[PDB]
Amino acid sequence: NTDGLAGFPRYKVANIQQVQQQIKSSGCAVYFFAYPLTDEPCFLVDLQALTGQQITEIPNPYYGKYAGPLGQIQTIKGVGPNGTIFAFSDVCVHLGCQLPAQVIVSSESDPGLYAKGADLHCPCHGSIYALKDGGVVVSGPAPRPLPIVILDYDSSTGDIYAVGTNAPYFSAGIPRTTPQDNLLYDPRYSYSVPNNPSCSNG
Ligand code: FES
Ligand SMILES: [Mg+2]
Repeated sequence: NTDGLAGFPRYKVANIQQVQQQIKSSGCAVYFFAYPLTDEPCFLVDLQALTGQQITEIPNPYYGKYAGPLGQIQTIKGVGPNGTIFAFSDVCVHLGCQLPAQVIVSSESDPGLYAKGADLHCPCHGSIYALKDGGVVVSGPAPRPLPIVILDYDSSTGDIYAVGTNAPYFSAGIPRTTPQDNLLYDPRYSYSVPNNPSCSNG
């Protein structure tokens, strides 16, 4: 379908109660999915469950870098009844390693997701993405922010939908130069999607 934003599909990720039940039962604030294509891993994250902070809006660092309307988004609002659910690509934009967002860590210098800071550290070359600052790079070699998956919460049903991205994912074999290039099939994208709940302490 093209019922998402600017030519993207509208894809149901999960119901809010699936996310909340997982957080209550396991403590795991990360929820993996694939979008817009089956081989493109992403994750939802409840930034308040993760950090203890009421994070309800983060910047779009790619404003004006791509055509509108996706390029015209200034900020990304958190979704659901608490306003705190966001989503990102799970593919590092340095060299395409899959990011271990499920490995919850207590130091900034450990690969994984540093919960207190909402910082996602790639094991391959040490890129660190500041999720609560819109995925911007705060350390390491990644040349641009981690792409955000734009979400829409259906208040009638509780369902959380993925509806676009603010940027192209990592370019592996096929160049991706616009968000909508995420709709291109690249056989080099062979990444799996972790089972939920996936979190571990690392
Ligand atoms: S592939 Fe992630 S830091 Fe290089
Ligand atoms: Mg930090």
